[PDB]
Amino acid sequence: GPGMGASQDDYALIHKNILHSEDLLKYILETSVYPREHEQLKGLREVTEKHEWSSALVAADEGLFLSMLLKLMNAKRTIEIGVYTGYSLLTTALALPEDGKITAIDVNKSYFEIGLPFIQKAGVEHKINFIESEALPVLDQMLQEMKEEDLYDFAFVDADKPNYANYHERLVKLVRVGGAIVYDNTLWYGTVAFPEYPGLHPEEEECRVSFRNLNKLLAADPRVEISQVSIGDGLTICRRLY
Amino acid sequence: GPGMGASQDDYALIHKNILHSEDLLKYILETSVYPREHEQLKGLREVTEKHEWSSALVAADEGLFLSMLLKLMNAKRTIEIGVYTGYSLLTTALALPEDGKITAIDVNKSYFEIGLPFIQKAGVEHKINFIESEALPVLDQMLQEMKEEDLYDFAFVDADKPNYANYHERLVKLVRVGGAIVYDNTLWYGTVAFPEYPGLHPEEEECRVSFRNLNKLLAADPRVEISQVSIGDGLTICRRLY
Ligand SMILES: Nc1ncnc2c1ncn2[C@@H]1O[C@H](CSCC[C@H](N)C(=O)O)[C@@H](O)[C@H]1O
Ligand SMILES: Nc1ncnc2c1ncn2[C@@H]1O[C@H](CSCC[C@H](N)C(=O)O)[C@@H](O)[C@H]1O
Ligand SMILES: [Mg+2]
Ligand SMILES: [Mg+2]
Repeated sequence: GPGMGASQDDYALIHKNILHSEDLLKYILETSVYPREHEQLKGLREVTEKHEWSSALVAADEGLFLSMLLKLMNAKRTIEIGVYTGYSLLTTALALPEDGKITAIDVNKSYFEIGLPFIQKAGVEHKINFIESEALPVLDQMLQEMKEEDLYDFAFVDADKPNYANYHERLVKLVRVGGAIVYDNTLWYGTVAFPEYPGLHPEEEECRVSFRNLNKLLAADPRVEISQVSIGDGLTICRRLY
Repeated sequence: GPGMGASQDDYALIHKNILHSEDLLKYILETSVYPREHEQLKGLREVTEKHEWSSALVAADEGLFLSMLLKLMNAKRTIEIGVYTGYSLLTTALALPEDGKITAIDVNKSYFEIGLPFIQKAGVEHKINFIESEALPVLDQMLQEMKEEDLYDFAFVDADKPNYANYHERLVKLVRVGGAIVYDNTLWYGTVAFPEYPGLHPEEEECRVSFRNLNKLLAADPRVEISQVSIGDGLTICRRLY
């Protein structure tokens, strides 16, 4: 629509961190992440750092954490909403068993094709079913076709932030009981801690209010148990109770 | 020497945090933690906040995360090293199924008896086997007696920080394959990011050096896969590979 530009350069928050020490974040990456990062994940991350929407790339220390959660809960079938160049997708495919299956949804296939060569070299492309679409229609169609035996073990939500609450209503019905839903960026550069935050691009302000709404909603939702973790840009782990 | 003894008043790092601001940490606790905190946990926390070593009390948001970790991996047998007043121990007991069993080890039972009224009121004292002892002799005796049927699903290490590497050699054999070992305070107030750090208490400087060595050791240990998480004072999750 007509109006102002919504490029990455038009944002204000991209360089802000939720950790107060830039030396600490680099320590975590250099000490505990990069030595454990897959060769193809390193290649995908380095090309993505050059991309015009590099700020959306999931943090590498969060990637190792998502892989740990997948292995500890022995997830076999997952769904990812918001693929971009596919770092968390490749992280998920490497963590799942050899017969693991992933449904990856993103409106932009061109982003996915940048990281697909690294996904192929890692030899886990067969686990991924990419759907070039808006997520909400795909989710709604799934609820009409999904049976209880094929419910997802794990869901990673990382697409358009203001739509998280809408995705939530479908995903607690598409994720198995005891499964996990992980919402990315639920701390939104730390701006969620304030009733008002000046200097924001209108889209960043929308997610500040939408995440402040979502965090209250998730803390009051009886269908799930939650855990908000201050890793990366913040994330909220949801475990379905019924 | 003789006197009033050791106080956390003599430590330099008690008022530090890894997050960007105190407001961000306060937002997480009030939005995402306190409405999800068991009443007996809040009672245990509020008494412990007035104790003379309240700086060692595990963070409340980290507690909910350990609970989520125990539930997603369906842990049944766990072991805790360092109980203090028992906030993480209570968080563990409430997360495990009704037939869950915990081996809790601490040198000080007087700290544990501060929290045992809350554990009993929660109705989960039957899951706990407290052992007042130094942890290393107990673990060593476990390795001569334990069989494969008694291996632990989960281990939480939160005791004397310089002994973590020694605990690691025992716990990679006491935790089952695919089980989790979680080491607390592996970021040590952010001091691990620096090769030198001024004005630390000798014990505080002792743990900065030991944690910089342990973080390098865990990242190179081929027996486990790791994930360092910037929650609370930083923790490292280790999943046993073989
Ligand atoms: N309505 C929508 N439905 C599905 N995907 C959407 C969407 N709106 C935006 N997206 C996609 O969601 C992505 C968010 S960036 C996600 C980053 C990725 N998960 C990683 O690990 O790095 C963008 O690529 C964008 O194309
Ligand atoms: N060598 C040792 N062996 C076993 N426990 C020890 C120990 N040295 C110290 N400890 C215990 O480890 C505890 C560390 S404080 C632990 C905090 C607690 N886990 C929580 O959830 O808040 C102290 O209470 C101390 O009594
Ligand atoms: Mg994200
Ligand atoms: Mg601790």
